[PDB]
Amino acid sequence: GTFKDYVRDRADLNKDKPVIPAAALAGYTGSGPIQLWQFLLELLTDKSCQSFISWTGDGWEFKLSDPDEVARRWGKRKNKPKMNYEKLSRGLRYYYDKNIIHKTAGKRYVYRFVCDLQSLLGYTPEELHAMLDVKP
Amino acid sequence: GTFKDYVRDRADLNKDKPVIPAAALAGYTGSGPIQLWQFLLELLTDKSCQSFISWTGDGWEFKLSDPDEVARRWGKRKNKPKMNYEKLSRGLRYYYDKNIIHKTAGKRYVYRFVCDLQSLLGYTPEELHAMLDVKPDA
DNA sequence: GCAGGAAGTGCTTCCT
DNA sequence: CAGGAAGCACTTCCTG
Repeated sequence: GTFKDYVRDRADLNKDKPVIPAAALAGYTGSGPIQLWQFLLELLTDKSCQSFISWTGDGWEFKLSDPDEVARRWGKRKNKPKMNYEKLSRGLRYYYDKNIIHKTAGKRYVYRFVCDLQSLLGYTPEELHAMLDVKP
Repeated sequence: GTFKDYVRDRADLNKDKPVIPAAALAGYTGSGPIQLWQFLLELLTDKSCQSFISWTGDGWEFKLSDPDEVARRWGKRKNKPKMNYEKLSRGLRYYYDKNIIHKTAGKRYVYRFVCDLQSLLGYTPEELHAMLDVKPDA
């Protein structure tokens, strides 16, 4: 073990940041403004967020342990004080048809990315789970 | 001078900071995502941009001495590599009815905020001209 | 170039 | 928590 490695290891974050920052992806995609899912994706790639939202451990399956908090952030990111899970949800509903994210029937505040993320990001759920230290 | 002094002294600096940053305005008003007018307003209060965009010295009237650049920066802002004044001018054309901006008749690339920024921003056009050493056109 | 109609984009609002 | 249906602020096109 040398300083070379030390830097290498610290390279993979440890630092204080989200594996896939929304803005960045929006730039690599050129999708213009930031979209809901992109926002979430960053949430789910930042260990600091795992408290109110995280993955279930099953593929692109994730859960919103504390919606109100998520909706708080989403709204605050697009300067929308009157934001809430009620509205935020509606945004998600529009993702069903578009095949971007779907709902886990039977479970509340449980959804799953259905789009081809592995090929877009170049990361597999497990890689992410590992990096994020997902429990289940 | 104590510490707060030493702080304010060195903190007094911006040099590159625009008087009205679009995001902050969006924030204070909760207008949601940044909007083109709030954007242009940012650049007009950013001395650095006087090159391609600046005030005419009259009220809130201004000009785009170099559309193209403005277009590109704005395109960059919202991730729109295809942006150009041609499309951006469209945006601006929907403010005429919303009574936000209004194009000064008989001139090219010359519009004029017509909403009530004074009340909103707390500054008067003249105060801002001063802060930006603006030189009237003829 | 600049005034607008027209259609699409993506959430954000409203409401049944 | 769901939809259906409007809004809103542009982004893209096209016409004159």
